[PDB]
Amino acid sequence: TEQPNWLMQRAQLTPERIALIYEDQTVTFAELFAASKRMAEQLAAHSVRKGDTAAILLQNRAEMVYAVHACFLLGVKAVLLNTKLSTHERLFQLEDSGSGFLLTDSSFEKKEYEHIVQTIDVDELMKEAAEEIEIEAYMQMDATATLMYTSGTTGKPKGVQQTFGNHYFSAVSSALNLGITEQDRWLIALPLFHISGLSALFKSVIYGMTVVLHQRFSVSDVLHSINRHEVTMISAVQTMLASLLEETNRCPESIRCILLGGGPAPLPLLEECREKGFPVFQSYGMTETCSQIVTLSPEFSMEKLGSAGKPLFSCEIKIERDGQVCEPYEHGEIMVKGPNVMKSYFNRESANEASFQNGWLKTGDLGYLDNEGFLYVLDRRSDLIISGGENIYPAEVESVLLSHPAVAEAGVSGAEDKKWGKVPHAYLVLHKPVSAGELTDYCKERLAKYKRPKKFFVLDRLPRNASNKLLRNQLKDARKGELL
Amino acid sequence: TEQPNWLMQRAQLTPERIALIYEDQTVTFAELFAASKRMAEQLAAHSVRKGDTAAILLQNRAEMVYAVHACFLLGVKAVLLNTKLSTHERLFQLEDSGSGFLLTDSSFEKKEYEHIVQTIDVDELMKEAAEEIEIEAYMQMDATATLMYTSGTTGKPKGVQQTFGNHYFSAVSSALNLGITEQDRWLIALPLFHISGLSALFKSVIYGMTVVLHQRFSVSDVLHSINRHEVTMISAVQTMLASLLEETNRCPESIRCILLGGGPAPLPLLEECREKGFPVFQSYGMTETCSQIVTLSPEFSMEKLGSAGKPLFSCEIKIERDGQVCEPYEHGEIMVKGPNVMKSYFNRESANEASFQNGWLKTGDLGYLDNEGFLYVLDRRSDLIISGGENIYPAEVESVLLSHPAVAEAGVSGAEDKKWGKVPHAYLVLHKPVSAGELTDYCKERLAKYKRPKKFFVLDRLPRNASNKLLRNQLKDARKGEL
Ligand SMILES: CC(C)(COP(=O)(O)OP(=O)(O)OC[C@H]1O[C@@H](n2cnc3c(N)ncnc32)[C@H](O)[C@@H]1OP(=O)(O)O)[C@@H](O)C(=O)NCCC(=O)NCCNC(=O)CCC(=O)c1ccccc1C(=O)O
Ligand SMILES: CC(C)(COP(=O)(O)OP(=O)(O)OC[C@H]1O[C@@H](n2cnc3c(N)ncnc32)[C@H](O)[C@@H]1OP(=O)(O)O)[C@@H](O)C(=O)NCCC(=O)NCCNC(=O)CCC(=O)c1ccccc1C(=O)O
Ligand SMILES: Nc1ncnc2c1ncn2[C@@H]1O[C@H](COP(=O)(O)O)[C@@H](O)[C@H]1O
Ligand SMILES: Nc1ncnc2c1ncn2[C@@H]1O[C@H](COP(=O)(O)O)[C@@H](O)[C@H]1O
Ligand SMILES: [Ca+2]
Ligand SMILES: [Ca+2]
Ligand SMILES: [Mg+2]
Ligand SMILES: [Mg+2]
Ligand SMILES: [Mg+2]
Ligand SMILES: [Mg+2]
Ligand SMILES: [Mg+2]
Ligand SMILES: [Mg+2]
Ligand SMILES: [Mg+2]
Ligand SMILES: [Mg+2]
Ligand SMILES: [Mg+2]
Ligand SMILES: [Mg+2]
Ligand SMILES: [Mg+2]
Ligand SMILES: [Mg+2]
Ligand code: NA
Ligand code: NA
Ligand code: NA
Ligand code: NA
Ligand code: NA
Ligand code: NA
Ligand code: NA
Ligand code: NA
Ligand code: NA
Ligand code: NA
Ligand code: NA
Ligand code: NA
Ligand code: NA
Repeated sequence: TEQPNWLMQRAQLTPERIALIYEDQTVTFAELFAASKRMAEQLAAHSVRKGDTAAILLQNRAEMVYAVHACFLLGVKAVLLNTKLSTHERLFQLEDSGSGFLLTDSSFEKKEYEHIVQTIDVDELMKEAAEEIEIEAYMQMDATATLMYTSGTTGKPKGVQQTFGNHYFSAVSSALNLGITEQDRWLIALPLFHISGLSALFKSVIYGMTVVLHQRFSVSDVLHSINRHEVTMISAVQTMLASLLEETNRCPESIRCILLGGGPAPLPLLEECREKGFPVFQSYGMTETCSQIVTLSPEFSMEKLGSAGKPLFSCEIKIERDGQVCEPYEHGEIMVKGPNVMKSYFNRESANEASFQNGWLKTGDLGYLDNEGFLYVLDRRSDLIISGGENIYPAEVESVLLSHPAVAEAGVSGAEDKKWGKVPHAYLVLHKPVSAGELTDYCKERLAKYKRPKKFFVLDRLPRNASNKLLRNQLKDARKGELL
Repeated sequence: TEQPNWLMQRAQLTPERIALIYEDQTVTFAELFAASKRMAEQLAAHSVRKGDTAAILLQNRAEMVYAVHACFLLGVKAVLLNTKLSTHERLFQLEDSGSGFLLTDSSFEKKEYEHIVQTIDVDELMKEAAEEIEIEAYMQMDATATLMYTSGTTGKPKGVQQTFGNHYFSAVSSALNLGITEQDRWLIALPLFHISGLSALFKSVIYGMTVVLHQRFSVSDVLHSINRHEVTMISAVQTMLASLLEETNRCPESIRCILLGGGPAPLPLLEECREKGFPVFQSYGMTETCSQIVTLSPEFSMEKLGSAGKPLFSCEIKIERDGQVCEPYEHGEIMVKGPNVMKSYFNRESANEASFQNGWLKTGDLGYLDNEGFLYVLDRRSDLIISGGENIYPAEVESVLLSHPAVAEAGVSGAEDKKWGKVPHAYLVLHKPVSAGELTDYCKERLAKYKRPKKFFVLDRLPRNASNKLLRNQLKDARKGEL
């Protein structure tokens, strides 16, 4: 039911191995444990207690890694907050999560949250003297470690409860797939508040593996960093891979694995990677599976071009239509099972009842398996738009648009975008005139920037079925004029 | 609480990868699943059912690997029987384990067991037709998978219940320690009825890693096999490692890990290996921990010469004397904890209550930790003698000798042996005269060969304490040889 705290044990086993490279900082596992314990002590001095919930609002930096591990050492659930969210969106997640604290810095406006949580500046925190404490030396496998918000298919996002067990089994299953060696170093230049970034921190302490952390994604900085630090592994979404290939015709020699996730990739991009020797491992995974659950090796990437691969060891996938398992090549809903699959959504009784069926999690994605068991994900959802690896839920954007007094009806669907894959376009029935710039300013207060419509259209009515349900995939074809 | 059956999932993921190389013949993971399922179907025809217990009595053969997996596919607990045991010793284990079946072959005299269990000849079995069955597609993590007998400190061995989860976590913790890559291949020339050998079969399906299987250990054959099959990992006890160093000064280029376990190694052997480039990983582990739980990397093998190393990831160790915490360098009993530690001894209420203390397992070994947490095991037990990696329990050998009519008292202690490490010597007080030859003939029927006393001594009395309990460490003084 319990394991020794991974950072504590890692520091005991290999104290001088490098845990973290960030800018001009190198942090050993010993140093990482010491800094996380110290930050835990300082958090306890600000009244944080075992069983509490603390939200983290930070850009990628060493202090963010300290904060996550400090929470674990205190027995505190960590809520990772997307830094691009508006105040409005963050407030809901702070309240819904039951957070009592917000750990952030001066680059965010802490005063807007003071009425709901105690705000703590991590940089001021680390300057304070505090009494030493006895850390939580064990992680309970079934305890919720981290909460991440996703799947706002009805308008409001859901908090995914990711257990210590989930994170352990994710890391172990990935190691069994990719192999692990002492020379491996993993470069993370995508947000630590996504499980794409955060999972590398757990791989780091479980494997004893250096993570090279970047705050932002810059292709040239990433190429220099790979060279300087002999990076062997890197995670990416397809926009990042596309940017890498636009910069260089050759993959750095030390790279043995580019873990590609977070949405569909254009097939010409994957073919170019294979042609030019980029070792791309396409994968299928989500917040709810604590990162990858199906992954595709480069050796099959052209024979199975279009496939996400096979389930990781200990994990399972099946395709069902209305409760009937599908034959090979028959389309249906992707359902997943494994020790990396989340406990449940936080305080979403109805969603949990709907989403789980006899141990299996319904993903909401459509796909099929071929005759060898390889998964093919079909880009068919209209309740989800993926832009640069960021999920956008039409229901959330539509809810904001509908709240405007001039808007009578609202539909949002994804338009093709060469750089981002898909971007949201808005389709509106108006009571009164309103400009695109007016609505954009209105969305700016309520939506992260990547969620705001890139184009607006005005219609007399929206396409709906006999039950009055919006048919989002039919919005692009309706009679409309562009709204200026 | 459950995982897909490891062999079934591995065959789904990498069907054409080589699972097993035996007599230089190859079995893919697809072929291994097919053969294990076929054997499971044939066992079901013989009325083996989910929840039964089946004992396995086989030398290292491909069919033994099939039998273990077939048991899992049927939901049947597998009791691994030591093939060197006398019929007498095996009958105790068949009855104590609750086995309903014995899977063996014609190299053993199955007729001796048919009054306790239904005996099945694996070779005759594989020739039979059988209906298809629905296999157990899942392994329950806390269900007992295998039983192995050990720790006969009271005079009879105890069956260690090893769960599927125990074996999974052993394999995962070892991979995190050693690293894993697609090119790894592991050679097993150790008995599969010990966890030293058997654990490689679970590593094989969890990692997708070939096991090169030898029925016996001969240094020449092992060296040729390593080079023929590009073996990168090998398991050894110190007698095997010493034999290797006698036949070659150069470690084969492909070997990256020699996992050494099963008892103390002579320090000059460890020094010579590192001097000559043999990548020896000393380890401390036992049946009760489903193989290694502490291991020492070659980078520390000189600075920490004499150490067993540090605990594997997820595992813990502490040193306690009389229930009190021991500071670094203070001697005490080694206690271990982790997800690879056994469920319990089977039907040994008193031993389980004594051996487990607040989630920790008492090992019966003495040791200390240095100031960096490295474990030093102190060779001080007199209730256990290790001969070529085989555990021998003085209490068991003494019980056999005591049962002889001419023997009034018996004490057994370990004598130094250049080849085996320690061998048992017997110290006797006799009612009537009896020769060493007569006593050896009597022991042949009741003890595996390596347990039989290599020398016999006669005494008027044995060293005892106030409570009249034998003091085995004092036996060596003093006596005359019995011929
Ligand atoms: C793609 C990223 C890196 C782009 O950010 P960046 O700012 O560097 O882009 P630039 O080219 O420099 O231009 C900046 C302009 O572009 C706007 N912008 C930035 N991001 C977006 C966006 N997503 N959509 C639309 N616009 C965007 C900026 O506002 C700016 O605009 P201007 O002011 O100039 O007009 C960055 O977006 C990024 O990091 N994306 C990745 C997020 C992510 O990690 N998603 C994965 C989430 N899914 C999971 O975590 C589960 C699956 C998973 O675990 C995984 C995923 C990937 C890889 C591995 C795994 C795994 O299983 O381990
Ligand atoms: C040492 C071995 C290989 C010697 O056997 P072998 O038959 O090859 O010896 P020879 O010299 O060739 O034979 C001549 C005669 O020698 C007699 N004999 C054989 N063995 C012994 C013995 N142990 N003691 C005394 N005499 C012996 C025979 O009578 C033979 O006569 P013939 O009949 O041939 O004419 C062999 O004994 C061996 O394989 N030993 C190892 C057994 C073992 O696996 N022990 C480990 C048990 N412990 C564990 O499993 C837990 C720890 C663990 O898991 C581990 C252990 C080691 C490595 C790794 C791990 C791990 O953690 O994964
Ligand atoms: N290889 C892939 N192909 C297509 N879609 C993907 C792939 N990997 C992930 N996705 C999508 O990304 C989503 C992840 O959402 P989340 O992790 O909840 O932010 C999944 O539910 C899929 O819809
Ligand atoms: N590195 C080591 N040094 C000393 N003794 C060991 C070592 N590894 C294993 N052992 C012994 O082997 C025993 C395990 O035997 P078993 O119960 O048959 O697995 C332990 O209790 C120890 O006495
Ligand atoms: Ca599963
Ligand atoms: Ca094992
Ligand atoms: Mg995420
Ligand atoms: Mg950029
Ligand atoms: Mg309105
Ligand atoms: Mg109105
Ligand atoms: Mg073959
Ligand atoms: Mg089971
Ligand atoms: Mg013992
Ligand atoms: Mg031999
Ligand atoms: Mg355990
Ligand atoms: Mg158990
Ligand atoms: Mg009881
Ligand atoms: Mg007698
Ligand atoms: Na530092
Ligand atoms: Na606490
Ligand atoms: Na270079
Ligand atoms: Na078909
Ligand atoms: Na199809
Ligand atoms: Na669904
Ligand atoms: Na797209
Ligand atoms: Na119109
Ligand atoms: Na045989
Ligand atoms: Na199956
Ligand atoms: Na009992
Ligand atoms: Na007890
Ligand atoms: Na006695």
